[PDB]
Amino acid sequence: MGSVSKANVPKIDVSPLFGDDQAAKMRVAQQIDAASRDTGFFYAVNHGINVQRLSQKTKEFHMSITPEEKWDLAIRAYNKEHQDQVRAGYYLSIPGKKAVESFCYLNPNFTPDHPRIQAKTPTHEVNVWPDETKHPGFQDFAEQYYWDVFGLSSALLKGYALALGKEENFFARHFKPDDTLASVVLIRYPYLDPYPEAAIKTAADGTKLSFEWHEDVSLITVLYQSNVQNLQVETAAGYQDIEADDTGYLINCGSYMAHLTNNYYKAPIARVKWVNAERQSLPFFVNLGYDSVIDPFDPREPNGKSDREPLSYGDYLQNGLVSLINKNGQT
Ligand SMILES: CC(C)[C@@H](NC(=O)[C@H](CS)NC(=O)CCC[C@H](N)C(=O)O)C(=O)O
Repeated sequence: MGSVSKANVPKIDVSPLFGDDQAAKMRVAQQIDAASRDTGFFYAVNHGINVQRLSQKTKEFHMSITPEEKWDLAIRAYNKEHQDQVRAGYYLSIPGKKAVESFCYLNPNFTPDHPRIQAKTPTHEVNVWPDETKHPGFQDFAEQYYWDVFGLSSALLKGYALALGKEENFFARHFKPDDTLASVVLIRYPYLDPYPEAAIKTAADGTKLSFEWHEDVSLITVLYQSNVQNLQVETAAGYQDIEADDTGYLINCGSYMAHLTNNYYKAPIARVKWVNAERQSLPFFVNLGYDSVIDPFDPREPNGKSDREPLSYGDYLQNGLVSLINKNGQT
């Protein structure tokens, strides 16, 4: 009949990953392994982050920022004066054509003092921020959130490492405040009446979409969304609906994880169904350092041997973000 099934997205209590009960951490790791080998998604619960404040502060920002402020913060794709802003800054909507808009920021430790900024290494940028007096407390909240979700992500990486049979720091040792290329994106999906057809895509299977299929450019992705169902994950039997949960974090592996595990943990393909509803999508992309290299392995093989070439994370990220724009469009 062409009906759509619902993806199995287990809720995993990740709180043992913050503690020192090693057996309890292994039991979390088993659940991460099972989810990563199934649909590729799970909900992290008991994460310790105040996601209500995150949603409230984000909404206040989205709903009070003016067109003048958006131009002032706009990335190079919308403002030719800002050639240094390839990643960080505001991503404008286009009424009548493009509904989505967002604000992306990077490691707050990227300053003019940082040697990667001094060296002008690709993918490193100094964050841009609105005026404090026009957006009181926003930058402080946003930077605090970066480190809040950094801490959650570090614990999740311990779970992934144990799940793959490694020591718990196998990934986290490359995830550091002084060089991480991780990013936060505060995405607004608006309610619009009428909703512009030009902002709606039609999938091959006929589904109306706001964003087409993609793998995440990340090691893992740590995503908060408001309570409006929209995501679908691709399975061999077709796309399946991911149910919403505005109290937890949706977790999945990115294509760097698929590379280094020889696809043992696949990077799930997801897409965004079109829904005419005001809502939030707030991903944290767990990226490593520019020179981070994890030696690939294959958990399926007794000797764990993989002849996949080691891939520097900075090259992976630069190529990945460009390719995602080319394939799915400038967001
Ligand atoms: C939940 C996702 C599907 C979310 N989309 C996303 O996260 C989108 C599209 S895959 N992600 C990106 O474009 C990559 C952003 C990378 C960021 N600017 C950076 O420099 O690090 C959505 O809600 O659209």
